[PDB]
Amino acid sequence: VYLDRKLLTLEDKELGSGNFGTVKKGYYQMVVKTVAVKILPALKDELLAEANVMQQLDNPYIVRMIGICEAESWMLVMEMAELGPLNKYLQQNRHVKDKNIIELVHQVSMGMKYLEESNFVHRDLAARNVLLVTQHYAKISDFGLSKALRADENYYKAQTHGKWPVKWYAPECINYYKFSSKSDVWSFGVLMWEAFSYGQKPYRGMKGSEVTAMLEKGERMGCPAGCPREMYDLMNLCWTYDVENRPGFAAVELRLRNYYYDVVNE
Repeated sequence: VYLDRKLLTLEDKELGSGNFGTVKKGYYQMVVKTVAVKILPALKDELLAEANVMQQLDNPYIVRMIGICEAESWMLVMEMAELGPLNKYLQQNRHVKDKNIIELVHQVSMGMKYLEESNFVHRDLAARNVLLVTQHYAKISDFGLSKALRADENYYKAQTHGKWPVKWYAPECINYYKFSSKSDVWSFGVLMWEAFSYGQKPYRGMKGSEVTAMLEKGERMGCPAGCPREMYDLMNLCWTYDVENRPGFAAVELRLRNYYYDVVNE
């Protein structure tokens, strides 16, 4: 968990950015391991809570944390996903096949099912935060807003409105500041829409308040060009307004699993 600055080599190749600072490529002497390194009072605590979350997670479809390091700045060292964010990948690879997209989103649902079973809420589940190891292997990243649910609660209640990916959030998150695995299922439906639309932003041209209003009229994003009906149906089921009737990830993962090898068989 605590790592040696001596065994880390940072390259000059930036992989990400944000309010936190920067994400750079690097090498860690184990064989050496190629790593993505998140480099940074508020920030440090957020970084440490993130690391403390990833450390508890063990699944093939979640990005693994190598550990943390206090050098020049606080730094969080993760496994590298060489093909990078899913949205960018699909934007520059417009010919990826439909079967292939189904395979990737099914993988993310296997990861989220695990997260659900582990009682963690992700709270930033978007195509940008799905990283490709190869063309056929997706992992979930960015646990910076994520929460371990208390043993007696099925949701996390935020005290104030943070800096939030509002177009990926469910009505109970916007309205009640309440975040559950089911809230992540809503996010998942948007992420699926992004994937089948080859990395286009959702609710394009629209402010957060206009999205809220659209969602309130019972309106929903249209079906992406070339997107299978069964997958748009699943999207729409993820966008069930009422948290109580919206599926969980076990249900969502099974739907995808089944449809995926219907297709694989075709």
